[PDB]
Amino acid sequence: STGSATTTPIDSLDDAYITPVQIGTPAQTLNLDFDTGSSDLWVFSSETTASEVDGQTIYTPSKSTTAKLLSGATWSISYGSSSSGDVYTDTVSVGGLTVTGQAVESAKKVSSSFTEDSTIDGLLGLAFSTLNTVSPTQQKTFFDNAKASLDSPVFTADLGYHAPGTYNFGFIDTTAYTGSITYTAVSTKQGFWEWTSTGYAVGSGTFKSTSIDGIADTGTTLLYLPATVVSAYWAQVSGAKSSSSVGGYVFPCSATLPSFTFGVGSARIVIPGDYIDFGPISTGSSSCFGGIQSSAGIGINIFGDVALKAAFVVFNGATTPTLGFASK
Ligand SMILES: N=C(N)c1ccc(C(F)(F)F)cc1
Repeated sequence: STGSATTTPIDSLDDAYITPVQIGTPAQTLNLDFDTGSSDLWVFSSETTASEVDGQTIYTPSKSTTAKLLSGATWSISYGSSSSGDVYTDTVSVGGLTVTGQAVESAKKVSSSFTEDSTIDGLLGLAFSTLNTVSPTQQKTFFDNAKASLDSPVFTADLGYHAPGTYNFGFIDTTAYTGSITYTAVSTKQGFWEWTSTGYAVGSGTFKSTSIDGIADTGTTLLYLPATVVSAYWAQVSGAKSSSSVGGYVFPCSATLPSFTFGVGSARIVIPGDYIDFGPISTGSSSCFGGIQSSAGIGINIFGDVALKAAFVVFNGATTPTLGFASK
């Protein structure tokens, strides 16, 4: 089997992407944030504290003939945002690919940032199932459940810049990228799609060969890299500075940003400068927020949407997982 679904930015900055997901019988379609950095499929629901729902579409398990309470199971996750609740199993379909008996984690509580974002009805985790938070019986991700049935045990992320893109399951669309896909090793020890970039360049500058361990994370907006790398980038933008009050690098909105290149083995992925602009820090400001930020304090580097959207990315879930990157 295969599936293919379009993923759409939630706003004009590409702060996140939503993908329609069919849950239950008859189908209830919710728009979920596909997150390769976590492993829970959770939804706003009829059980969510009423004051914490503001415009989201909810899953109502009592209206699904295939829903079954997973007795005794609870979940709780943090991302400063958080959510928690209980668990059903139900039929879940993404882009024509159906999994029966998928754990659908129903939110009883969500933090303010979720409530405040009307466009995201929940999360669909695509990291390794070892990170799943359901207790006392850990549950599998949608991909883990589907894998055996897929034509090939892979999914791909093809995120758009200020435009829709695609998540495919079970096949690689050879028309969706240019050149070849370069594959690179993955460590699953922390539960993430963790890999090592071979270095970087800023603008038209020379490539610096240096190992940068990090995660391929569709659920993080920005590109978080070591302070040395990030300083080298922003030093090429007149007037850019790190602002403790704002919480990262800002730059004059009048700037033209340089590109940023990262290495995948001997291959190179170029992030255009425009992708690194996250717009005014507050409405009407001439100070703009940067899309490349320091990972110092996080504990891990994060190749979030800013980086991933510049590539066609293969999440290869074969017995020894790997990641593939192509230009597009
Ligand atoms: N995409 C996510 N859900 C996510 C959240 C937190 C981290 C960490 F704290 F480890 F940095 C990494 C990834």
